[PDB]
Amino acid sequence: GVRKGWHEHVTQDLRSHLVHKLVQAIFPTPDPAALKDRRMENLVAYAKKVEGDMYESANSRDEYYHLLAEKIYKIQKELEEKRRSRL
Amino acid sequence: GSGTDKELSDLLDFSAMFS
Repeated sequence: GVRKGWHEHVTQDLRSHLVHKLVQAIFPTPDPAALKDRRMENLVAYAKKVEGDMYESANSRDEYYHLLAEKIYKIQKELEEKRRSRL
Repeated sequence: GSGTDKELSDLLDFSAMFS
């Protein structure tokens, strides 16, 4: 019947741009060798599972843009703690 | 729905090792 003003500004392509931000959090810097790494295989599928969970969290394209920052933000700084996990 | 993330820590560990 009806639905939130969701699709208004998410679009199919424009939405793909946001998905990359989720993957950049775990790996901001470029890594041509990572693409060959089996670990990367999980990165894609992983983001695909969470992204769907991140998108739904928003009842509007606006909220979706905010929650996205928190995820990438927390994960962005979290990378620092992971480095000291072995020193 | 969801729970604790295990691979999430392994994914970051990969990038954490290199630059």
